Amino acid sequence: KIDQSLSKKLPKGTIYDPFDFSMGRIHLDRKYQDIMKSGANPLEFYARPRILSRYVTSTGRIQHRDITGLSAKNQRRLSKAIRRCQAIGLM
Amino acid sequence: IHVVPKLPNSKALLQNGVPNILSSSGFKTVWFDYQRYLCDKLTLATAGQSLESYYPFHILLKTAGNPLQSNIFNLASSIHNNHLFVENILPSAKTEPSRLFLSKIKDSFNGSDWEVVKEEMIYRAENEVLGQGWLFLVENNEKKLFILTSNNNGTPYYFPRNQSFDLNSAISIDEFATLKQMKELIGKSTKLNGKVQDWTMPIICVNLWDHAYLHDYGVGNRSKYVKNVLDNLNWSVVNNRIFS
Amino acid sequence: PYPNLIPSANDKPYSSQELFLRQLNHSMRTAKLGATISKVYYPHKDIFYPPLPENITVESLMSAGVHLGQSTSLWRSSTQSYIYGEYKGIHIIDLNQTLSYLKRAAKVVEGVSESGGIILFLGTRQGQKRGLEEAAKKTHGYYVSTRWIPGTLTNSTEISGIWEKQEIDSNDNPTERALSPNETSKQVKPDLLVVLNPTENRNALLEAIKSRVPTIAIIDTDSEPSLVTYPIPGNDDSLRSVNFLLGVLARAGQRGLQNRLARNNE
Amino acid sequence: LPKSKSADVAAGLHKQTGVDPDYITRKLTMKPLVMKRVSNQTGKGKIASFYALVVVGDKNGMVGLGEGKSREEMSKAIFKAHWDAVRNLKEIP
Amino acid sequence: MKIQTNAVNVLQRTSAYLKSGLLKETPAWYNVVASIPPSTKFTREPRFKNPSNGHIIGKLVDVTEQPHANNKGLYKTRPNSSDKRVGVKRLYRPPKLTYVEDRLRSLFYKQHPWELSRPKILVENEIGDENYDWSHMLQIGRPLDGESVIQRTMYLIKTKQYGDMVEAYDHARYEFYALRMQEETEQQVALEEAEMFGSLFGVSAIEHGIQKEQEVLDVWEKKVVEETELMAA
Amino acid sequence: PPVYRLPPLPRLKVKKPIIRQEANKCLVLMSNLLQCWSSYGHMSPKCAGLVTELKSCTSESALGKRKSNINYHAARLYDRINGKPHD
Amino acid sequence: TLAELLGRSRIAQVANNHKPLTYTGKKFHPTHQIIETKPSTLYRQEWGLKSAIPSKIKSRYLVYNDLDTLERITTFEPRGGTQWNRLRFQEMGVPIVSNIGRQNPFFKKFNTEIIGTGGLSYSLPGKLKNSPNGVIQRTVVPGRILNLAAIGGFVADVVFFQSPPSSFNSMGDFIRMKTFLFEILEASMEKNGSVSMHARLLE
Amino acid sequence: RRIVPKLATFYSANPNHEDRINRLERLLRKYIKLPSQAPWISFDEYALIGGGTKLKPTQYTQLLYMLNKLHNIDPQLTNDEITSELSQYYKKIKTLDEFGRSIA
Ligand SMILES: [Mg+2]
Ligand SMILES: [Mg+2]
Ligand SMILES: [Mg+2]
Repeated sequence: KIDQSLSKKLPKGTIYDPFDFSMGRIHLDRKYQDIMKSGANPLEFYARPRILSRYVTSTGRIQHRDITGLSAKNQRRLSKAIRRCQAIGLM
Repeated sequence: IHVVPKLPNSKALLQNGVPNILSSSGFKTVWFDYQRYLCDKLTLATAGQSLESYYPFHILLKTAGNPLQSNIFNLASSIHNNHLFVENILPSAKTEPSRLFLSKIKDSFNGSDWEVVKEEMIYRAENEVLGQGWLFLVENNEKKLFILTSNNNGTPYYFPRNQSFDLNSAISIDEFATLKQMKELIGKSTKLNGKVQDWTMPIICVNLWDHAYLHDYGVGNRSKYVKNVLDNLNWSVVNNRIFS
Repeated sequence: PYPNLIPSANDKPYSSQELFLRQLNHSMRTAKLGATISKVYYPHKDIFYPPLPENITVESLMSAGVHLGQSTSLWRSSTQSYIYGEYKGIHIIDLNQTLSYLKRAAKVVEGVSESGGIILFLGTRQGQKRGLEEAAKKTHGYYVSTRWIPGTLTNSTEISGIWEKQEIDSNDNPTERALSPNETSKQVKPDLLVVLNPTENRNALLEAIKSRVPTIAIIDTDSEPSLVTYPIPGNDDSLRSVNFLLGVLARAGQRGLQNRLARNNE
Repeated sequence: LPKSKSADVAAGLHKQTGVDPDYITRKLTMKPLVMKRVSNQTGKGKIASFYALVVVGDKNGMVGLGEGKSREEMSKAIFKAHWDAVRNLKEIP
Repeated sequence: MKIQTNAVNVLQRTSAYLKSGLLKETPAWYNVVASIPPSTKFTREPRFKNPSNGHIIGKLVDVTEQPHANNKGLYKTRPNSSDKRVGVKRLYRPPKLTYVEDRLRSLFYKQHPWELSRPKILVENEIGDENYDWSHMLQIGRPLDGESVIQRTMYLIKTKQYGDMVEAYDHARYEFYALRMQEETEQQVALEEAEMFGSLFGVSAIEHGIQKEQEVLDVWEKKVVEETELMAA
Repeated sequence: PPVYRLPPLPRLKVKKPIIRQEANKCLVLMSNLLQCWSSYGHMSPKCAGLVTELKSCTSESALGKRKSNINYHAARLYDRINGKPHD
Repeated sequence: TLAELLGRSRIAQVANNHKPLTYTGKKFHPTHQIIETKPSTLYRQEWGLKSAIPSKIKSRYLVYNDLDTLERITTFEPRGGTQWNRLRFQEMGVPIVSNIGRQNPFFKKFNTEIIGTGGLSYSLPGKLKNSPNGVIQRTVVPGRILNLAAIGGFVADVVFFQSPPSSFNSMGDFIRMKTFLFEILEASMEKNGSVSMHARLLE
Repeated sequence: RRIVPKLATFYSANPNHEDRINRLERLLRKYIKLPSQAPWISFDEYALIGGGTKLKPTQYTQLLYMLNKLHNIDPQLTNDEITSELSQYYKKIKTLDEFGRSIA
């Protein structure tokens, strides 16, 4: 028996390579790893905490553009929407 | 791109063929057309590959071990074998067989005569190969010579692609055992390509394809053709491709 | 030939050496047999059989890969006139221009060889050495593959002080008489510096212009063309394109050397 | 075994850069323009250095400036400046 | 980098030296350099055609040259904002070379991913020596690939057998397919023949692959055991 | 994604290249033994071979067995890898 | 003109792409054009690209994205594994047929979808393959079981009569070590370009 | 007449060494196909004929490599020229007493 982290499960329809069985492949995989990105102003979602809560840390903080990975304008709109939400009861 | 080599006294050959063994038409069929066709096929196969740069013999040696790309091997084998055959044929570029060659023959075949050896070769040609093929008199790392038949594009050089007997038909027990031994030897090689060492050299190639004889000799009389070829061949060339 | 070959007994098989010899003999006579292979590029053939400046075409230059300039983002705009267009995120060097500059360069190489000048082939990149040495051999010339110690011409007496100088005929015979210690210590400056990577040895170019020596260089799409006397626009990164240009230059210089020898004989 | 300085300069130039010594000796005539004493504050102390700046020129439009420096006395610095000047000869229109 | 005066004015500088008497003897190169002068004219030269397309760079379409109504049915009666800006940088910046064939190439390899796996030698043989009649696909020096298809499509377009480009492309593709099938059949039958006549292949491709995998697996296993031991402790 | 180009630097180098070696065998054995002794009371014979193995490991010295050229590559390749504009 | 020659020439022939050379996601078909050298050309570091390629590379094949980058290095990876997968598939000799009732696309504005197979197989389904021993009914191929089975450069679904405990349970997650034989039933190809093989474990 | 450098490598860093290497390289190239099957001059010894103070360890190692490979050519197939080129780079018992005892 062995743990899941040290054995790459090649998918069903995929191609593989001799290298793909190796430790080095697994390491490489480990190294290399939404509605707001889709193209709709986040300021529609200010009555939708469920969706806005995805762009928020466990405590309640808004996530940084480095983390969330948004367009700057779109990020600022999202932030605005979140702030509106918490001004209201909902969220 | 692989193109056919210019033979000596080419115009004369075109006019006549070869004095005894092949007609003007029959020589054209075997060489001036068939060889060209083969070369074209080889070029088509190996146009953009790394094989384009290499000579036919070197291509064959590269390819021999690979099961896929057997077509390339076949073509390369044919091209080389056919030009060897033509070289053997050619009148000039009278010559007798060498003394050394005769001594080697004597050593090999239990002290028999050259005529006897020829007769044994023609018998082998008659019996062994059905359809197409080649008839070589080869020399190996043990200085003695021996007769080697191949069934279409089998090379005399590399023993796993000798193509020496047909398993399409039924085979003997001894033949099977020999095959098994060869396979074992191949497995023992232990390389990534998996290619054995072999130092077999052809001394007298003969072309048992229908591209040589069928025009002149008809569908039968292949044996007769072979005999004629043996009688009248370039001996100087043979002598040259004999000594170490 | 092969005086130490111990041949095996007639009853015994071939020895290893004897077998090798037999293989060699086969290779010489009947291996290259079945066909002949026209229209194909052998790398070595550009060094040992380069074409004359006349017979070079745009097509040959393109095949060599001379047209492939550095990159769109690594552009020295000083080189703008030489470049044809951009494609595959790479500036492509106008090759008619390249040809004309090469011819001009080739002619000057020939001229200095004819006059009996010291031609120096400078090529610091990895693969360039062998071809550079061949070129240097071809004209009775010189080369540098291992790095150019800054100040070989400007500070010649310190650097190139303890190496042997020679005397030479109107032909190229050593005429071995003793050079005086005053006669030896003078600098021996090249009459043509020809570089294969001017961007990598700026320094060499700078003393050449200080030391008052005309210079030839393979100017890529990132190199400053004003830094030497006779720039050849082209692909300095690929090894084969450089060799092709270099080999051509060597051939041009070789011709001029031959002409000089002929006129000496006359 | 053991003007003279100018001749020595000319000889040295001839070795280093293939220049005609006789021309350097005769036709070129030099002139010091600036002759500083100059210093550097080193850990050992203030280290003085003689700085010269010496125009040399054949009086037919061929002229060169040169500067030179020596910790040892100014004669050496002037020699160096002269050397530099002859290395940098220049045809003015 | 400033334009260096001193790399190309070498003979002038030496001529001055010679005149002076600083140089007693003339260099070997001096006469040669006099005969063959350097360029010394390091200009930015403008370009008026894109060579690949044959588009004109320099020209401007006028208001009088556009008489008919625009998309959204408005007549151009004035120069626009872009027609007033001095477009000199376009004359000097080198042209982006565009080909119709590039798009076809892109399409082909999208349609046929496994054609990418067929290795391609990029080291050119003499480009001048070739002479391909694209009446057919199979040329001699050239192999069979997507390129050959595309060349055939272009030939068809030129000749106007298929006036439409797409149809010509399809035709070329269909020509290619048959050839590919023939090639595939050739190799298999050659292999069969070899098997029949007692040829012996020591290492088949699949066997080779398995062997290659095996070494990697062995390497992995020892490492994996060590990692498990590490984790345990 | 957001690329981040650095300015021209004097010298690209890491100040402490880690050459992440494998952990020591003897230490591991000692940890295992410790873990075993957490269970099974003080010194029961379930960990009879483990102690012996530890002893064998730590007989000559307390540890059994006793650098990455990374900033030899950065230094080498900085000038290449720069997007520094021409001279 | 020069432009025409450039358009024709072998670098223009390689269709450009900026797909990742390192793609850790699911690989169903080749991403990049494989590019080989000859041995001679490798020996003097020439691949028919803009620049020389490092002498550290001793493999004849590679893959690339950019001829030259801002970093002053060609973006390449020295590997051509995809050709070997194709060759393995050819060797296996299981002809790909569309399981859906449709005509073979090779017979008879632009559609970017994969035309039939991507060109890994131009084999036709109707042939048999004779040998000395006889006409091969069942295609025998060695492969490795992962937990699915890796069979000659392709992962394949597997079926059996009874699940063998002796081989499996002795080494539960080291089944990859032991190579088992397989009987490949058929190969179907889905819309995404994945080859969905189906094998059967032999013992 | 013309005064001119002897070696074609003159302008390079260590010209003599480079020249020496070139001859060996040429020989290797010539007899590159000849099949292959110790007392070489020291670094200091090599310096006196070679570069002198400009001789580097890496250069010496390269030279050794060049010589060794050439030497390895099967003695039967070797040439006279090769051997000539390589020629350059070459270069009390205790007992018992009268009474059978060993003093020490
Ligand atoms: Mg460059
Ligand atoms: Mg100054
Ligand atoms: Mg400035």
